Amino acid sequence: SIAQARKLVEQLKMEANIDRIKVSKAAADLMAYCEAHAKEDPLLTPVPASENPFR
Amino acid sequence: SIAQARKLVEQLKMEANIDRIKVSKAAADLMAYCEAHAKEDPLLTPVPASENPFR
Amino acid sequence: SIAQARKLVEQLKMEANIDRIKVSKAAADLMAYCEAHAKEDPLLTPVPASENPFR
Amino acid sequence: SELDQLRQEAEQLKNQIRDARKACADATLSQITNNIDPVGRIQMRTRRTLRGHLAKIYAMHWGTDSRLLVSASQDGKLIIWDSYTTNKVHAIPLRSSWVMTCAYAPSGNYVACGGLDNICSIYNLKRVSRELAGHTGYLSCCRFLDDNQIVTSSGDTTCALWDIETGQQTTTFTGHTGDVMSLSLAPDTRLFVSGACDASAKLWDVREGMCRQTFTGHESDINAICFFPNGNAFATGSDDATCRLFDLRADQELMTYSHDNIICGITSVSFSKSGRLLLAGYDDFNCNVWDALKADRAGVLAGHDNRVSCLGVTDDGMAVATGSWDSFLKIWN
Amino acid sequence: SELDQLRQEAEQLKNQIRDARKACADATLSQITNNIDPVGRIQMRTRRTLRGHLAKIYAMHWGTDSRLLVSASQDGKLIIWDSYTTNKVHAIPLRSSWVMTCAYAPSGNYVACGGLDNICSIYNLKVRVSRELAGHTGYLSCCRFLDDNQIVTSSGDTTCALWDIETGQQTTTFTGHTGDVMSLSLAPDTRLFVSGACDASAKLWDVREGMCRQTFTGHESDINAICFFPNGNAFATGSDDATCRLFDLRADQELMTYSHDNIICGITSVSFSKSGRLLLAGYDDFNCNVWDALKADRAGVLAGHDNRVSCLGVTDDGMAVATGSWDSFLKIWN
Amino acid sequence: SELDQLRQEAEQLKNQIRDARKACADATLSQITNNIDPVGRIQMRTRRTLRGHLAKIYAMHWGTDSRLLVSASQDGKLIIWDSYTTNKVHAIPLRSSWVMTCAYAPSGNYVACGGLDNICSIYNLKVSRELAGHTGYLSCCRFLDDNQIVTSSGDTTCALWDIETGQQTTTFTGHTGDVMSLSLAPDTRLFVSGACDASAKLWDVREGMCRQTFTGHESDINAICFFPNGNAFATGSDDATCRLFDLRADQELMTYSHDNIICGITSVSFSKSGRLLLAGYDDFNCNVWDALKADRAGVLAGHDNRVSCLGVTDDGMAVATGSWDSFLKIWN
Amino acid sequence: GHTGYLSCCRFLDDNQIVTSSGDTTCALWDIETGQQTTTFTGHTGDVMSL
Amino acid sequence: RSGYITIGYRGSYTIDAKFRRVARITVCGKTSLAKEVFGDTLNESRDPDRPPERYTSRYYLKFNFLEQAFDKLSESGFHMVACSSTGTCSEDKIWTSYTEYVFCR
Amino acid sequence: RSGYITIGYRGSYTKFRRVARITVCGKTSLAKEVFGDTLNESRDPDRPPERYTSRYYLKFNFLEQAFDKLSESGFHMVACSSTGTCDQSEDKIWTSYTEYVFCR
Amino acid sequence: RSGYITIGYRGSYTIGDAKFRRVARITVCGKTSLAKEVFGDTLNESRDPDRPPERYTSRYYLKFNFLEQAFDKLSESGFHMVACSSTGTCDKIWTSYTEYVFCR
Amino acid sequence: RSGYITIGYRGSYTIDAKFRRVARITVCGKTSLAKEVFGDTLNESRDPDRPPERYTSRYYLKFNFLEQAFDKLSESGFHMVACSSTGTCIWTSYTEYVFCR
Amino acid sequence: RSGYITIGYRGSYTIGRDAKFRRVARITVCGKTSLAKEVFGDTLNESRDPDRPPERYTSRYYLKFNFLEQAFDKLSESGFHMVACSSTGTCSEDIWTSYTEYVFCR
Repeated sequence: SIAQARKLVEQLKMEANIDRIKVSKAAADLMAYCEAHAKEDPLLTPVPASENPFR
Repeated sequence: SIAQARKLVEQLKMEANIDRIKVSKAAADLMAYCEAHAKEDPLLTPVPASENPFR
Repeated sequence: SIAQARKLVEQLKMEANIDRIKVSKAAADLMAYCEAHAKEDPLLTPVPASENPFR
Repeated sequence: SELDQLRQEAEQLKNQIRDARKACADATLSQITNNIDPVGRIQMRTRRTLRGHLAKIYAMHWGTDSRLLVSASQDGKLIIWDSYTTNKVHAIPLRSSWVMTCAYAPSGNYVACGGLDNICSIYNLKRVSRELAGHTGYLSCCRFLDDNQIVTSSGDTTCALWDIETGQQTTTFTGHTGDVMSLSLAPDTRLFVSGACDASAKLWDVREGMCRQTFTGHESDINAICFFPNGNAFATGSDDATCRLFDLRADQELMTYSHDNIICGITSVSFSKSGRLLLAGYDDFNCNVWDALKADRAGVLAGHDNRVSCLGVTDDGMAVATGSWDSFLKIWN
Repeated sequence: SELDQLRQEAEQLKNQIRDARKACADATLSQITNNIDPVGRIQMRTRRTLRGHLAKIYAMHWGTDSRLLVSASQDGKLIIWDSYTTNKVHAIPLRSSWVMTCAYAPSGNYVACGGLDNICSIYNLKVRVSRELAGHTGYLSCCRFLDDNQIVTSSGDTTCALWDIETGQQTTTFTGHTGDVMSLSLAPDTRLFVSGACDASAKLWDVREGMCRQTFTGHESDINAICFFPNGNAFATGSDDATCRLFDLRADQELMTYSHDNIICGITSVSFSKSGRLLLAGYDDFNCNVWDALKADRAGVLAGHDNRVSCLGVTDDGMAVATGSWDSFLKIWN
Repeated sequence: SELDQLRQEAEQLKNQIRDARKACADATLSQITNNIDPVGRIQMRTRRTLRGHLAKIYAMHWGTDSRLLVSASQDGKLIIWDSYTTNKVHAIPLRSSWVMTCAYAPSGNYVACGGLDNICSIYNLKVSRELAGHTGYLSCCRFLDDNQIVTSSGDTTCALWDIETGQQTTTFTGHTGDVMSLSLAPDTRLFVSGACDASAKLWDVREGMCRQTFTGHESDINAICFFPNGNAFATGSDDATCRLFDLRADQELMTYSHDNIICGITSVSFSKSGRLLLAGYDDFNCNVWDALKADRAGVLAGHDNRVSCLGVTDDGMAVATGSWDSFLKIWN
Repeated sequence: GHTGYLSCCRFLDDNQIVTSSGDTTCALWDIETGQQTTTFTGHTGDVMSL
Repeated sequence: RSGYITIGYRGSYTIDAKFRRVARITVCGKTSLAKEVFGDTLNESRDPDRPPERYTSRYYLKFNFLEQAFDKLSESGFHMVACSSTGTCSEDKIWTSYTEYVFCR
Repeated sequence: RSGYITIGYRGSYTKFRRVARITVCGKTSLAKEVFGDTLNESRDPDRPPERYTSRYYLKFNFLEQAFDKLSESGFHMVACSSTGTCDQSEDKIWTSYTEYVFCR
Repeated sequence: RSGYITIGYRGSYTIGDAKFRRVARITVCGKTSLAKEVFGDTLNESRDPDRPPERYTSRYYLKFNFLEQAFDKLSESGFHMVACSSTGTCDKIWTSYTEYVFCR
Repeated sequence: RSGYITIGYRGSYTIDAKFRRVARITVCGKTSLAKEVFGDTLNESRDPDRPPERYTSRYYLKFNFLEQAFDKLSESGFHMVACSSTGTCIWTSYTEYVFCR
Repeated sequence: RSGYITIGYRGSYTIGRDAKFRRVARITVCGKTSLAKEVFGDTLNESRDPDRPPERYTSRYYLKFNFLEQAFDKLSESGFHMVACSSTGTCSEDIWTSYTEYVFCR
């Protein structure tokens, strides 16, 4: 009731006081991870049949 | 198109120019037919079983 | 319906002429009952297996 | 402007015909027959029950001997019945199980049938003989003129006169704007009238292949039509719950046959021999016996659990045959 | 002049009672119990699954030995179960397959049932019919044995009844409900009993004197279930309004409403625990919710059933909670 | 009133966080990845079809060896499959025919399942435990280890369980709707949960508190999956869209949607490198999304009924889809 | 590789076949290699026939 | 002095000219207004103790004529704004039809 | 003379609108006023004016002809409600009841 | 010229959910004098072409298949929509009838 | 501030003296108008964070009285413009209520 | 400018096991194509009827957004009013489909 909407407020204060980072950097960090491991992902770069258990 | 609405007209012209007769006479002739043959109609005056194929 | 609505009156009279008690006390008496017998209720305080017909 | 001129002439001509029909009506059929003693209550009873059809019976046609008849059922079978002994004379398997009509040649040598296959099949009674094609719509009805000629009606809004020998259409009858559900030949087989989905009936000249008169006043499709015995009048069954008697010489509607609490279409109509009784099959599972002159209900035939799809009356007038979707045929007397 | 006096008196008496109930309320049950340490989460589990019912189970009633129980199913059968071994004790064919209630005599010699047949049938276990109690013009919603010779029934004809089983005649007729009476619950001393009904009101009846003493309101729909608080000074009502309401006799008013958002379904049955701290309610949503009586909070839930829970029961010793449903199964929860 | 103050105060703080998120967005994921060569067309094919399930399959979870997998069907059976040989390793009858989730312990010794019975059952492969106390139905569960399992429930709370004994070591509260799915972080320190309140929440497992709350979904969130590095997660939802959220940026990076896909997403899973986002749909298909470019890279249609669950092996060699139809299919 | 259903197909020869799909694109295929040779784009709706 | 009132009936038919058969008229709305326009025709049997100005849905009419209820509302200051009918369903079938009627201010 | 009248028809067909009968329902005082001889009082021929009824129908089968008579005797369409849902060896039947509300 | 006219169509759909509204043909029903007024030569008299003005009918339809195109002709021929009723019930195919009432 | 708001309920009926039973009242429209019309009665449970001036469909009423919801709009400057019944089958029943400017 | 516009959608519901909300797959816009661009601007998705000429009626448009009252409001502030509504609804676990229509005038 009243107790419940008061805890939500105390929550939002915690949610607000956080070190935010620019999308530009976030994305840059994701994008760079993807290329690092892109050759280790068989769903992107198929493997040979001899190396494919499902063959 | 135009051929079709001209044929419909020429038809209706024929339908109009016809020798009509008065209902009074028509009905009199119909009504008299019914009584003329009322003895020849087994659905009005039932027949005997000996005279009835379906008995 | 006058005999009928007069018996209805005697009904409401009974509901009105009663010694009522404060909610504060009622609740206190219930609350004190529950704690009194709270150890005798297995649905709150589980019992030992030797005391459990079903386990 | 050129299309409007031809239309306005048509409207004026329609109004001109309207005024001529009203001037001809001095009195009504009900007035002149009021003093005629009503038929009363004429009781009929089921004298025969024809079994062995496995599906809905869509059509019936009596023979000229007032004994043999053919029936068309949606099981894909034609059965010729002997009405006296209830013996099946012939059972002819049909190549298409959708069959809306059947006809019995007056000579008794041939029988025809048709339906959604858009084909009129001529069966020799003395296996398929002729298949008459070229109709663009379904075949609603057919009637034999003789063994060499048959007149058909179709869902393509056109009727046709066929040469059975050659299998080609001789005379095509045009001018209906809707599906033609039924037709009935005149006593002399010179003329025939047809009911259709345009809520109009049309008298046709067989020889000259042109519409002479057009009868209106029906509020829905005309599913059935039958000539009055003398050939001067005809009655029409319709989805508007009413039966209407039209006279040829009077060129208008003489009488409307309807009763409260019967709110259902008429599948078939047939006159008695004298024409005093008009029989109409209805969707309400009954068959109502109408007084042709008095417009009153003289009786009812309820033997069926489903709507009565077709009627017939023998030329001698001895029996009334009903048929329905309940797969049974009943001969009433 | 005689009608004018009696009409105005009825209005004043209603207003007098309304004002007397408001003056008595200084505080609420939730306020005084707010400081009580909650029970927490006390878990139950299915210890027994009773099978062999072929249709919807409409009622259950425990025996006084906390061992035997009866069930009423719409297949037309009453089955007495041995809850320890799950053995079928008796299978009694019913003359009417429509049965809305069943009861187990405290002595264990007799069992009653009823339903749309408008008949309370007493079955002698020491199995054929013994007595047929007729005269109820409505369906039998509930019945409970006072003793071997007397049973109290409720019916859809808006009347309850006290029965003499020996003679088969109604001893005391209860005529104060204005709607179908769905349930009844006897007081601990069997002197009084409360009844829920379709008029959204509960009524306390005197068994001996046969009159309504107090009338409790506040429910927004039919009251399908009622159960006495262990000491007999309070009772809880299940209803189609999704709420359970605890009423107090001495205060003559509503103490507490038990409801939770997202629970939009009627309550078929209610029963208290032995100490009265837990109120269990069968619901149409296939669950059985365990409510904290003092704190009005949900302490747990029992969902074992594929269809709505039609009835509940708690043994007199309070060791087990038995549920029944339209899924043909009965479940004994611990 | 007092609630009106807390309402207006809570709303204002929402605007403060919204404006902080807007100031942080200088560019978008689509802008920075526009120059990245697209994945192109990666063709897959059904290499294995697992048969023997008699009813709707509601969940699947791969093993840590990328060999064994578990499946939960509504016939009341759990089947452990050998994906290489298509041999049934185990068939475990369930006491409740309604089962909404299954999980395979990382050690491979235990397997869990749950559903409308509101019970998390831990099965020993070498019933063991029934974890009760959840007031709602059990939507999802994931093993931290043999002694710990994290569950989500329709009572709006998640939970950390001690499998050995006891219950609910840490209770996670603050969701306003049914919690449909959860996915653990790579280090098992944190986990995110999607729910019917159209919001996702990042939780601390050790400290038992909500850290961040992610929004922008227009309907229930039925699925959630962590990006391989643990800094981002993708959510499937009933709004027909999949959305990638970033933890550090605390906002929505990218929306995966198509004009012709108008149906809810039951499950989401990343590929090993995270470049491909796989989503099971109610339209019987499974769409392969490019995580960086937000374009459709492919589709997997092997199923005649809606795809209920997805999984990707830890080695990333195969993608397994599961649907309401009896069959289960391994793609590659 | 077609993201929509396959509505129609016609063989050019044994090595080439042209397809249409509900993903609004047609395709020319090299059957041996299994890859699309020439992709036909520009339809704004599902392609029913070719 | 302004409000909304909702009345409706449930049709029960078994299977062809069948008239409207009205078993009972249900009255739904705020209890102060419901009493005003129909007076003592209302049968508060199901929900008789609700205080004025709190809403209800459990009232029905001692008469079985829908247009008689319509007229009483038209001459106590109400207007019809909307209508909704919801009807769906060993050898013969059973017809269940619920129709609703909304009255304004 | 403030009042109400409600008309409706029962449509059953295996295609245009086909109306079997128009039922007229309301107070019998107003029902007689707006329509003339068309009403078939057979089912309820003795109801006193100012007493409500529901058992009249129209001798004609044209729905808009009934509509027009009421709009030219001071009635207007306020609401409408359609309730339609649904024995032969092949095809079935379709019952359909719709209602029409006329005010003041 | 005060009158009522009503138009409607019948929907036919297969299920085996993006299908747009399938307008087979529009049915126009009312008095035949008004029906020609609003729609002129667009209406198709095929089923009932001999109807005299001032006599009601129900068997007309429109040579075009656009419902809102029919609505507009009546909106600027002095008609207004006062009621609507849909009757839809039902591998079998869906059959749905919807109705539209137009005033004065 | 002219806008549209739509409310509706779903009935739960099974095989008359059965009254209208409304399980939940759904509020549908733009979230700015819904706040004004219903204040604190609406339950933001299933869509707590919807921004003002952004449309929604996931709002319901803490009370179960249809005409109490109707009345609040009648003197909040709304009018009843349309209704639609969608019923099929235990019986499901969805009817809708449209409120204008 | 005088004219009529009609909007509607298809509702698919499946319930075997209410809190199920209105879920709108797509909004269909139906009327004359000149008015349709007026009220909705660039929101309209002309995907399956791009080439129709202005002043020619159509029925093959839909809205890039899935919010009924957002479509309702755009018409209320472009001079349109709601005149009628019609729903057509018909229907192991079983599925259900509901269709509703919305008429807007002048």
